[PDB]
Amino acid sequence: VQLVESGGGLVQPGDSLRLSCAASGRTFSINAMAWFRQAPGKEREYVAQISWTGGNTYYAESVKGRFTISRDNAKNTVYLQMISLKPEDTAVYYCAADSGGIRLGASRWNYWGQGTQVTVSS
Amino acid sequence: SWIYPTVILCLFGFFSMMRPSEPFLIPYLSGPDKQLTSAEITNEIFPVWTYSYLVLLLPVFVLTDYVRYKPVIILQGISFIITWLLLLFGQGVKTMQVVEFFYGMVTAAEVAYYAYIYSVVSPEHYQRVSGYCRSVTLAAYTAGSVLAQLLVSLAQMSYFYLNVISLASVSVAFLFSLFLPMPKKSMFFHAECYSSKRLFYWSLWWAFATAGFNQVLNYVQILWDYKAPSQDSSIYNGAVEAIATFGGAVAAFAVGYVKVNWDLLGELALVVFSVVNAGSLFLMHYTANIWACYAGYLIFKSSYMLLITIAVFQIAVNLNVERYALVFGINTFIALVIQTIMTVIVVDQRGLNLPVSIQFLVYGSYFAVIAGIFLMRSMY
Ligand SMILES: Cc1ncc(C[n+]2csc(CCO)c2C)c(N)n1
Repeated sequence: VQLVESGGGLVQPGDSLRLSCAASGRTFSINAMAWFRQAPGKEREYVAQISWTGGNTYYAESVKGRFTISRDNAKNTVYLQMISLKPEDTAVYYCAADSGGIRLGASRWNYWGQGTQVTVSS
Repeated sequence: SWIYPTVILCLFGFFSMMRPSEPFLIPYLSGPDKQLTSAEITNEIFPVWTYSYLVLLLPVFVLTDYVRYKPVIILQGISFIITWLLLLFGQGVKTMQVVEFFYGMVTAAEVAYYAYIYSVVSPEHYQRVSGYCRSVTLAAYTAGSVLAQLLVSLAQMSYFYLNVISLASVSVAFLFSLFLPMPKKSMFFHAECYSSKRLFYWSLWWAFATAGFNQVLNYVQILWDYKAPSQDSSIYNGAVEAIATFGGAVAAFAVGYVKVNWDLLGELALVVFSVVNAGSLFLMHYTANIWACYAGYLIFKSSYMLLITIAVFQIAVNLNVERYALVFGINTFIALVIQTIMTVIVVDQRGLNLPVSIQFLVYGSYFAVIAGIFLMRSMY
């Protein structure tokens, strides 16, 4: 799976954004896809999750209520919809596709995206 | 002559069950190590335990007797290592379903541990020795749980460095499990009773009550994590488990000390304490205060364990040592057939898929319906 992210840009506060993730290459087995985030001078932070077989979601406590994550299995993409943005959300977002199968490893999310730049300012 | 096999059988029992990270399992799972949604644990992973436990019960019960009781003990030792080797490094949601299956072998092979001593110890020192190999397990679990809430609070040991200690504990259990003497006579292979009124009625409650007790134990740490997330507030799941285990141990001993005829005051003592288990299961669900929810678990385990002792005492008053296994082997199976029926409908993903918030209103009502039918059945 070669996840490609796009849809980043600078938005004034209170302006939403939609970020896609064109998962492709081995999309037969992707049993999850959870966007992450890495603010400047910080570490990767959980932001959302969406199961592939079903539609079960689990957002981070802080971001819940404005961030909506929706699978699009037809085209493989995963959309994160964000509303009510503020200059504290300036960060870089990463996908994380849990491919599937029996595995031994350090992180559940096998494959990772490149990164899209979100810069909330005014 | 009876001290060598029992000393090494007790050492194996103590070390295998001295697993610090039994309580800190779901806080470990749904954390930064193997982050899994609570909907991926309460409806996809945990249910598999009762499915595999049910399947691998009769085949292991029959196997334990044909091949003498020890080879199965070693198999339980090996399944202990495989279960905690995947629980350490194995990551995903599918890898955890495999872990649950291998925990079915671990728990389903426990029949060969208690039944082994009968074939190698002289028949006079059977109840004396059986007590030694049964109290060590309780002392091991209580000692392990206290250590879990002693390193996580005072020593700051991450939840990962308890599966390493747990793995070492069970890994040393499969070092004494190779040294037990090999039995030379089994019970049935290598060596109608339900018509009694008491043995059937007293087995119906044992089968039904233990069916719900196993389910409550399984989906309880989710309730604690739901009422107070482990990443936001401190969780005392080790001290609570240690106190609850000690509370049950003393309660069971108390029933073995008082001398009251559990014939005229037996049914009443099982309806009354079954109501307490129903009353103390609504508390775990209706109370927002996390401390109250701990007490609900404390009373439930202590109260229930005071009934399995009465039921076991009443079942075994005339049966021989050669009849306990196939009278306590059916009940431990019929109890699982009930659990699988309940888990499929109430919890499983393909069933109702009820979350953990509303589940305990069913278990708390499950024990309030095992009271009306065993109190409205006494009609004149
Ligand atoms: C890996 C794994 N370990 C244990 C259980 C079952 N279980 C968990 S806690 C508990 C009682 C002690 O708190 C029992 C019986 C499972 N389903 N999966």
